[PDB]
Amino acid sequence: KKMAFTLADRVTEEMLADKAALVVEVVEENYHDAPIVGIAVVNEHGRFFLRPETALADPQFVAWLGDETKKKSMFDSKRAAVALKWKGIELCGVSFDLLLAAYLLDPAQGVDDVAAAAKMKQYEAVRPDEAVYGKGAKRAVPDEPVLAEHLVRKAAAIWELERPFLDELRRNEQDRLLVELEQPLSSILAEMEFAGVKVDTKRLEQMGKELAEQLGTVEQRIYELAGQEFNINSPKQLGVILFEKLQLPVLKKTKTGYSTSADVLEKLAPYHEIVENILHYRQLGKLQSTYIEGLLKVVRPDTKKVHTIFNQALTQTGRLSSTEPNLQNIPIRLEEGRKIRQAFVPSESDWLIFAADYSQIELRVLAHIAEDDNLMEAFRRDLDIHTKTAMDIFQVSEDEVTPNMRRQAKAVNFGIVYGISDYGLAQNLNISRKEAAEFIERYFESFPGVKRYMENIVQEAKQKGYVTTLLHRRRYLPDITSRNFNVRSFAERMAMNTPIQGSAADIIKKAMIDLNARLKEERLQAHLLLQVHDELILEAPKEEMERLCRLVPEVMEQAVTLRVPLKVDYHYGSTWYDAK
DNA sequence: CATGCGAGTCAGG
DNA sequence: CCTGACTCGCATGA
Ligand SMILES: OC[C@@H]1O[C@](CO)(O[C@H]2O[C@H](CO)[C@@H](O)[C@H](O)[C@H]2O)[C@@H](O)[C@@H]1O
Ligand SMILES: OC[C@H]1O[C@@](CO)(O[C@H]2O[C@H](CO)[C@@H](O)[C@H](O)[C@H]2O)[C@H](O)[C@H]1O
Ligand SMILES: [Mg+2]
Repeated sequence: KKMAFTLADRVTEEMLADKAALVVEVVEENYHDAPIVGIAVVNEHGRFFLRPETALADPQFVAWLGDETKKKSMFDSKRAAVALKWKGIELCGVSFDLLLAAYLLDPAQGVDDVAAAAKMKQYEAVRPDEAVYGKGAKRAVPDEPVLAEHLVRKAAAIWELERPFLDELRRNEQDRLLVELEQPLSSILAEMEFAGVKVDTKRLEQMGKELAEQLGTVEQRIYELAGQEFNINSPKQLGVILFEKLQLPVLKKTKTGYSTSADVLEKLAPYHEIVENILHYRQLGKLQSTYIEGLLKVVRPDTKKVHTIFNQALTQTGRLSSTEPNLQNIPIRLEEGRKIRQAFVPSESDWLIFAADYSQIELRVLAHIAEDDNLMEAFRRDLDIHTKTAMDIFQVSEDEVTPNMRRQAKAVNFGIVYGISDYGLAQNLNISRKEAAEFIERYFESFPGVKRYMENIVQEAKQKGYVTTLLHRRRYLPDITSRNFNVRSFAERMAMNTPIQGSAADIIKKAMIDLNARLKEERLQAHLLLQVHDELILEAPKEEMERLCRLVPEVMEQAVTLRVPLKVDYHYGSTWYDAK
């Protein structure tokens, strides 16, 4: 049965009630400077559909949109807020976001549209967006009649589902997480995405030029060493050259054939000169295709900025993700790749990039949650945690710790967080299970509180069916009861890791909210540009750097109070590369 | 041919 | 281990 609604030709007062479900539809995946194809409003007076050209030109409607006292319930309000920012219109008063509500209730559900969130509460009187708009090449906005009914049905679903969702969040003790953390954060991410990051395209194009030269040279050397030309970028073709023509040993296989991953190649290097060259080719090729060409493809030519989109409702841990471009994985480990950061510059003359990052926030969080006396004391002394871990597991003094000892202790720490097992650490340390197991055993002997936490959290996940973070985010782990060792083991590692990675995500999100309020109170022009899991990147006038050096670290360090101090390091410079 | 996606790979925290 | 993007190449549609 069709849903009744008014297809309005003009805005009326009853459409501007102080409480309503609102839909501002942006069909394009990337909503930056994208079209708004329709608007739907559902409130106590009825259901309405408005053409965007009409609504967005109406002074009363625009005022209503920007009035914080007029409350709106939506799905993915960031999408609408950003689409509206590009049109110079402010969206305020969003008191409920169904996408974020659904995400907090169960990140694993993968809610990507109103229909999916609605199905969680047995509401199915709304179609999935994909069914209405089609996919990819066939994607298209349907005729007004079909479009209007769909938007009205989505607004109707939001109108009906708000209460049930808030009720469950309340029962889960997640009501404040939604209202005081995720929703306010959504507005901050919208501002960051809209601001964008300026790119020195001339710089990137030059790096690409010289990179192309080097690739050409290495490519030729590889053909020479192989005795023939082939597609180096083809694992299948490369596998034939290495394991058949050159007879290199096969130490690892993939589900489909020979493995040619960097890990395997490093072990084969001593057998043939072609290996080192392939690894070098892989490094430069990655930079060229992904960080030079790929980046240049998404830079807006009129502003020379990239406008990422942060997915706030995707990860099972509470972390954000970044797309088009992904600004959370720009090279930094190797110097050649790190230079790519010289292309990310301040958006204004005489401005600088400021970057602040938490020092070992995940391990500090673990010290707090597990209440491990040894680990807490370590951070209270602000010790080098890897050297300290080495001292304890190997039973040696500080000056007796060798570089390799610290390297292995660091690997244990890198893993301990991710609940890593004997077979997981072994690969990273290129050792055996029995040995790796003894390392973990030694770690627990030194950090008994951590061992107790790992045992207790797994039992809790089994008992409750989920684990939680410091700010009450949750993750259900149904596989925790599986009778399949591998499946159960993974769930166990997730039970151990989620409260750690998840609580660290909670902390930085809270820091972002606190920071934005502080920047406004101080009327600084400085603003957030990016978040990379445990670090915040801002840009500001050079005349604000000294103030930011004291302000940003303090706000980040004071976001939450743990049993151990939080420590933040910071740097600033002319480019993101220099902010080191 | 065009479109699209699983596999393999590798970048970050 | 949490993510996203790029290549290649078998697969399939309009
Ligand atoms: O001593 C703890 C005791 O063992 C428990 C099993 O009986 O088991 C937990 O840990 C093992 C791995 O060590 C997993 O295989 C089980 O699934 C997990 O429940 C627990 O029930 C009890 O407290
Ligand atoms: O939090 C984001 C929210 O949007 C969804 C809707 O399906 O993602 C859409 O937009 C992003 C950014 O452009 C794309 O990467 C996705 O492909 C597109 O579906 C996501 O599922 C939901 O959580
Ligand atoms: Mg750090």
